[PDB]
Amino acid sequence: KRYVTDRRLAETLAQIYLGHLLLECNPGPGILTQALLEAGAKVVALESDKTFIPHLESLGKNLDGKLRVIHCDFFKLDPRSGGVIKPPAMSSRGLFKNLGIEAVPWTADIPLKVVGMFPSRGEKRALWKLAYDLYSCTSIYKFGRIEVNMFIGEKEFQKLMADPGNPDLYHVLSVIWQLACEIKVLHMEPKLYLIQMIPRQNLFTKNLTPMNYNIFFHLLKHCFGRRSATVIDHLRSLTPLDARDILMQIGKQEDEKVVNMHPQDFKTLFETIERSKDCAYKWLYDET
Amino acid sequence: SSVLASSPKKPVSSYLRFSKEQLPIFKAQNPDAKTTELIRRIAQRWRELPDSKKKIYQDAYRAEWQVYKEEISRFKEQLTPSQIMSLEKEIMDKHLKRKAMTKKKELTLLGKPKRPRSAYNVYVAERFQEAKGDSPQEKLKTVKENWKNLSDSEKELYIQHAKEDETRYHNEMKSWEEQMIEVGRKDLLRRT
Amino acid sequence: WAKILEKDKRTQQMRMQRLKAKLQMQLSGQQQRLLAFFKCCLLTDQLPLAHHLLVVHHGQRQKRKLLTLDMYNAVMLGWARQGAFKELVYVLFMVKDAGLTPDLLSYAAALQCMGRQDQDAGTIERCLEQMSQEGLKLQALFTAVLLSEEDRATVLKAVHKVKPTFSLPPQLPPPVNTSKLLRDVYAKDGRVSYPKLHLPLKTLQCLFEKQLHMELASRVCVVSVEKPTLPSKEVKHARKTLKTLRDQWEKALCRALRETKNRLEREVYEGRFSLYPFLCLLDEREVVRMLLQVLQALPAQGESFTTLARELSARTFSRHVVQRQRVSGQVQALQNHYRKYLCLLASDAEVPEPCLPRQYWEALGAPEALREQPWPLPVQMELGKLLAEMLVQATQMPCSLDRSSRLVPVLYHVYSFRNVQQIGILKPHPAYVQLLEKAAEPTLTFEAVDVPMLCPPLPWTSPHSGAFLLSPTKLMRTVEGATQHQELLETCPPTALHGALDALTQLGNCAWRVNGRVLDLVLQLFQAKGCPQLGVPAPPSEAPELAHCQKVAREMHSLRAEALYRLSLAQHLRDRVFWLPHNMDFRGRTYPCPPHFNHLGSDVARALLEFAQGRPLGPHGLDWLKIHLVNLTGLKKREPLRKRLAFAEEVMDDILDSADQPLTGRKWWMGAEEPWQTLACCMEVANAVRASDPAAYVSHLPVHQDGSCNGLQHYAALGRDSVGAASVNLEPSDVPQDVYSGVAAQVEVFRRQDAQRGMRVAQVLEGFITRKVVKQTVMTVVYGVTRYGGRLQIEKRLRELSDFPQEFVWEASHYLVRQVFKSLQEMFSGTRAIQHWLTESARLISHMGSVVEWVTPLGVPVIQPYRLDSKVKQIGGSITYTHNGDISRKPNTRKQKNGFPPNFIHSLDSSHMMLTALHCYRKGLTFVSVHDCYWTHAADVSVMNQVCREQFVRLHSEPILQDLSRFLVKRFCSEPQKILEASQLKETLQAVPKPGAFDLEQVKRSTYFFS
DNA sequence: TGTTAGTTGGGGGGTGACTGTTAAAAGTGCATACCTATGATAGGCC
DNA sequence: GGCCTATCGCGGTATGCACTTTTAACAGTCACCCCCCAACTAACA
Repeated sequence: KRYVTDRRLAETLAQIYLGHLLLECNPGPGILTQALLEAGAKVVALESDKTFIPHLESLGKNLDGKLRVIHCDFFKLDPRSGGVIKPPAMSSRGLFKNLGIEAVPWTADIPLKVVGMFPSRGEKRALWKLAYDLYSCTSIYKFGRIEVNMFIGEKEFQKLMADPGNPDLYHVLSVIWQLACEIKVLHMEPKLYLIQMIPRQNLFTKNLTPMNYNIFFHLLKHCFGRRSATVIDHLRSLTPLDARDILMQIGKQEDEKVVNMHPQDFKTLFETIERSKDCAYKWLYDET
Repeated sequence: SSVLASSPKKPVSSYLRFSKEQLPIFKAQNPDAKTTELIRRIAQRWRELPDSKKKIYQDAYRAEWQVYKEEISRFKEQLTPSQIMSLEKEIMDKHLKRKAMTKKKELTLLGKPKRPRSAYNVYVAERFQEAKGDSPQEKLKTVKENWKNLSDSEKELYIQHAKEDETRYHNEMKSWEEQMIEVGRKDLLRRT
Repeated sequence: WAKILEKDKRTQQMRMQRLKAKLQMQLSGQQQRLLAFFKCCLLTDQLPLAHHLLVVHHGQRQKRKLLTLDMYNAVMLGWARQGAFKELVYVLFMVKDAGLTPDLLSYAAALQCMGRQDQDAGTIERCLEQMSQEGLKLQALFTAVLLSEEDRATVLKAVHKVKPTFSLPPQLPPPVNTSKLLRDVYAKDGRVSYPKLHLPLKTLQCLFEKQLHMELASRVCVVSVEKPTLPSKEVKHARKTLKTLRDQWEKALCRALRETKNRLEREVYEGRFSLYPFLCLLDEREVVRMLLQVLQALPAQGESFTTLARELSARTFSRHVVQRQRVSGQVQALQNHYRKYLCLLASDAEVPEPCLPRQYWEALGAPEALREQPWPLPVQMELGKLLAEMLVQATQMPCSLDRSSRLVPVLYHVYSFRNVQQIGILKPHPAYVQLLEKAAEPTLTFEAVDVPMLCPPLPWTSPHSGAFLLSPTKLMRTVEGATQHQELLETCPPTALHGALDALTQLGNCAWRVNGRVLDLVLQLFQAKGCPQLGVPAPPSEAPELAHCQKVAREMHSLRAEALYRLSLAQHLRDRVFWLPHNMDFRGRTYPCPPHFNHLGSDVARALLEFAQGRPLGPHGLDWLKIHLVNLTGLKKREPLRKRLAFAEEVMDDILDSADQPLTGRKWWMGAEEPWQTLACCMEVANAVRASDPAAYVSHLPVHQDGSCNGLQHYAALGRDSVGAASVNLEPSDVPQDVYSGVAAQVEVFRRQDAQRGMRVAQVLEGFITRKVVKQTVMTVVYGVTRYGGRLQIEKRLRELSDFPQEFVWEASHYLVRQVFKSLQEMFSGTRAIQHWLTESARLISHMGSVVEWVTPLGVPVIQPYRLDSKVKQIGGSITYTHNGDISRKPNTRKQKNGFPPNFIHSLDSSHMMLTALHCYRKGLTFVSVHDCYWTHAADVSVMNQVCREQFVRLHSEPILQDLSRFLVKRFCSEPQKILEASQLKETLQAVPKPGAFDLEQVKRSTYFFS
């Protein structure tokens, strides 16, 4: 995997994160952990490789304070449709219960901060999993708007930050994450981008709720299935309502292309369809 | 207000350049010959022209194609969305007009009996020449008035000839439509 | 006026001159498309179209290479059939100009045109002498060329003009199979007593006419067993709206069909290929009716776009075959032939000499009408996409549902991304779904191929003639490797398949009827309140956080649908006698063709059916009915037969009470292991004991005799394993030997060791190792390692064990399978030797890039179809559905190696079943087969057991392992290079495990071998 | 029952074709890449 | 041979490559066709 092995980078990161409780993912050799402890941070290390645990614990014993080392793979927490049968895999409810972290309302401020690096070959998987957890208000996001800072590759970074301004890289994950969080580049290490993802307070609305996000994901995947086609073409396969009327409601013309729609255009589209009043049903969603 | 007219056009190719420069000379030396023969002799001149001479025109065409690349690039990047839409509309409409003209002119090329002449058409054809009037419109209105003032007995010959042309058109329609069936074009037959 | 008229005339004449001037001026997918187009044009008689396309292709440099001699032969045969001598000569000119060589089919076309046109004996003679100089054979024309009876007649007429004394070979003397095991089946030496049906000849002719009408219509309308209550206004309004909408869709589909045929026709006028003639193969009214039927039957949840294309393609092909036979006179010849065939089965008719249905059928004729080869897969796919897209585009409906100006498509395709690769799906409009739900249509429609036949099926005479009278049916169900298995079924000697054909014909000839009382009760529960405890699905009213409730609701709806169809067909066949034609898989296992209603179904399904022809109980019929009853109850599985009979005598009062008052009495039957079958057996026993003479009661209820772990029986027989023979009741004993109990014990000791080691799954499985769990588990490992069809059933059986933590059910099923494997291999070391021998041999055979092939002891060739990596995709404006062509590159070594032993065992049990059926038929017994179970009348259970044991001993008495080893040696150890792999392969094949001491003859004396 | 368009004839005016070659644009058949998502043994690579 | 890695109707969409058809590029003259005038009507929907 990826591990922070440079001391200078560890110090720079320590000053950035210090800028509360810090959850460090996959510390490995523990250079970043030691930099945080020297900088005065309160650290819980979620180490996926048990071989790294002793030294880290020793370092903690050097401080002998509130540092806590757990044998846990953050990217395998709470498996979807799983039987909960693994030591490295855990439940965020039990982990946070042991760490004494209490849930706060969505509107409340950031209760906890998680930092680390995406897997070198699992960036898309991790982004999708965290997206599901975020929009579903499960896992860590059951406790509030958790701030997540992660190192990511340049390709997935550009794809994540793309928009109609850069149509070739605009994708579903771009829409989901740009709507979900205010993403900001905190550091660039040659290329790896340390991205800060803070969930937006106003993500959920009267018509976009943790109860109907799945229909929105279905709409996004469906639309990006044929990115070159017209929006009305896809709408004719998603709702019995007048597709031209909806598109006009969201201020788009009939010839509007999918790649030209902004994330807020997608969100206002979904909310507009959900808002319809005089119909027995608004969506055609029926999939296992 | 036509974007297509201001769009940079493709440069003239080597041969077409040679013809564009030779044609005025051949026309000066042969003012009465038909353009057909001059273009033919110019093409033969091009075929007889040594490759080393054509190469000059080819190089000129290539440089003109580079400058055309720059011009078309800047132009396309300069067009606003509405201008792209109007250009697409002009392109589509022009294509539709091409199809309409080709199809109608085709239908005219196919030798088919003209539709039947009415008694009024017959009367206009017989009396137009002697009808007073300063223009064909005024003479046609005159023929219209004199027709409206005609009695039923004065019209008997024109109606008879109209019927006879009806039978003529019927028969010639049968024969021709059959001949079109031979050519495998049953779409031109009367529908029902 | 003569001036103007003459001007018009002159212009017209000049126009005529202008008219004179205008008149003066290695198989491949595309090759498959073109050839299919040309062959298709012969059936629609659109010869000028195909000739136009062929000429265009020939005239182009790059297109001429695409043409093939077979195509030129196709157009040539078309012109020969039309008598266009000049155009046929022109085609011969194209053939000669393209070089290449003319063939027998070409000369047959020329002879056809000369005979039809009555050419001179000089031209015919000259043609026959040019054919003689070319080296072609006169007799090879009538034999090697596929020609209709009209082509044969015309060619004969042409030949008889020059050579009047030319006679075809004397035919048709059929040859008899000389197989070791079928010898006494086909030998005339012996007293045969083939059974006859209870229906008279005229009755069988009326039923044959009914079935013929049903197949000609291609549809079956059955009254629904639903719709007990109905709203007064809602159903009326929804029905009026639905009828109007169906008229609108009918008209719109007609117009769209004509417009599409026109478009494709113009595309043929251009240099492009199109499916025009394929749409001209079937009546437009039939196409519209088929599309409307598919729309009416489309599931509310939707159907895969590709799957729907396939279905439309299959129904199109079927209706085209039916139409062709209809218009080609094959129907009349089938009527005469079948009407003569019915003499063998009818009670009031006799035949000159006794014979099997296939033998008699071939004896009467046997022209067998004509065989039509199916279309290439790309044609099927493109046609399906055409019909589907046409239906979607043509069908519109207003969105207002329950002032409907707006129009939206009735069908809309949406996308499922569950599989990482999105697949197109066709979903109906929800307003349409609610419309059909409110309408509550009281009728259901089935395909004629999906319901039982109203007359005895056609005897299986070849791998392409069988089952329903007109509709073509494959001899082997297996779709994967269908080309290989079919081509090898036609490659093997025709006599080799005699046994299988006669067995399948025998199974199909079994007359069935519905149990009125059982149907009345099952419907009474279904029509009112369902009974999940008795396998009767409950209506949606009884459906029960939200996600779980929706899941349970969907499952209950599925089961409700299946039961609706099955019980509806049962009600339709209430007062009728019907037959179920049988089919085979690649392993040889037989399965009924009608899937909805057949004896292979659940307990309810098995209880709804009984033999149409009865059999007097005799001296032991009643005892066999009681023993069968106890077996169905499952209360005395371990007890001997005498104690089962005594127990039946004990609970006789509960039997009579259960029969008389099933739902109001003591309801004892509901406690049995098979409640509905047990109840039926109680009714039969009641009728028997309450009859004046129980020995003379004509009993119709079938009695079952099952082989416990038949696979382990075959392995114990192959290796002569005494421990195995004892475990699986091959060795005689007064009490039944339960291998599941011993295996459960050994697995219990292993579980004690692993549980002592601290393993979690072994700790949680403590006290759960039961007979049923290990019965289904062993039945899994024997019948199948991997491909978790049975594994899922085991998971279900564990999930129904309330006291088990459902988190380990998956891991617990895997662990149980592994422990059963290890245990069986420990207590049955010889079995491990045979299994490892076959497995390794298959591994080495497949490792050389060749699939494992063998021949059953009855002469049936079996080939494993597991292959991978064949794909090509079309694109209709624009989904791009993929397709798996029949051309395979590499075999799947894993599936082959794991599959060889169990598949071979399948061929062994199938061969045993077939021998039992064939020999039981000679004694006049009614025999049907469900997986391992053999059924017969209570009057003949003893005789059936005798035939079973005799045929088992005879089967395994041959050197099956030796013959198989030598077979694989000859077939796969012949490659001259490399020789090393053939030396290791031979080294493993000749390592046949030595047999044990067990005396196979003891099977003849084992009472509980099959019980 | 309502809409189209082709004749009846002339005269003025806009417009495609015929003579030619060059190559840029653009329509076929095929192989390929992507998007996303989750404990034993056999094959492939070094 | 030894060690490491992937696995238990592959999906539809859209991109580069080898080929072949279509057209936009230059121009002078001659024939056409459009329109108008109104009316009439065979043909089509």
